Amino acid sequence: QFEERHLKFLQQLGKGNFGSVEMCRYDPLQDNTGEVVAVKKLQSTEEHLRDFEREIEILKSLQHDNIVKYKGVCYSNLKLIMEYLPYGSLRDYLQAHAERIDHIKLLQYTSQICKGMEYLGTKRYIHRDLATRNILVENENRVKIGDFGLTKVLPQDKEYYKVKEPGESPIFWYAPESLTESKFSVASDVWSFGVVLYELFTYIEKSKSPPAEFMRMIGNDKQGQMIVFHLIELLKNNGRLPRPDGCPDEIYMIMTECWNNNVNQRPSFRDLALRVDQIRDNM
Ligand SMILES: NC(=O)c1cnc2[nH]ccc2c1N[C@@H]1[C@@H]2C[C@@H]3C[C@H]1C[C@@](O)(C3)C2
Repeated sequence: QFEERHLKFLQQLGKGNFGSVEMCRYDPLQDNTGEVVAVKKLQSTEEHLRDFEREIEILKSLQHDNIVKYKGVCYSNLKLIMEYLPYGSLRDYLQAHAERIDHIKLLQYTSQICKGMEYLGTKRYIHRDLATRNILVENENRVKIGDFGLTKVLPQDKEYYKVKEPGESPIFWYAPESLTESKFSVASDVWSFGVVLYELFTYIEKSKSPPAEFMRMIGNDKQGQMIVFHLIELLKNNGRLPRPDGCPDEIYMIMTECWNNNVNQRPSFRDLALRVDQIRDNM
């Protein structure tokens, strides 16, 4: 329902899981007016096309404040049309404005990521790619989960979805049962949320990121697909990301409790939202 000839290229925004996202002016009157939007397209196999159409449907089915807004599609090679958010990714915003973002603000974002995820759960959706690079900023007070490219629907009958053909993955955000048995759940999204909260309290220092930090603990000399093996074994032996500099005990406990080897012990997003809110209301 969006006409290709009316989408005017302004600039690239970045590359996602498969395809890429552009900033365009939608100008169907062909005057000067018309909103700016974000346009996703594939760089395109059949397997990817199937997934992209699933992604569109997932995004269409979501209405939440903490989820990026679907606007429409563009047929002629599919295009997904979304709201454009001018502050960009949380990782970029945080790096740009690090000096005016205090711990309270960080827990406000944390709280909003929890709400959006709690909402994902009610629809039995598994995000699988929770990371600050995937969170967008709407304004200094509101963030939105974007990129639903790897998101899966739980079948009506099972509490986990096994992912056939695991391509090159965000391995440092993955729960152990995801790395071993390709098993994805509300519990694995909770683990990843734990890494997101870790990212926030490091303020995305380069050397403090989850990849830099696990490679430290494995050894920079280790290589290839050995990396994944050493990571699985490290996690089995209760090796964990360190407490970020300036991160209080109470906050670290949320992270370590999210990073439980036992799937059933990991807290719920309902618990995480409430717990975060109180620590926030404790300052
Ligand atoms: N609504 C959007 O998709 C969107 C809106 N405004 C934006 N401003 C900068 C990126 C961006 C958007 N998507 C970006 C795209 C996909 C994914 C999430 C974003 C950052 C990323 O690195 C990874 C590239």
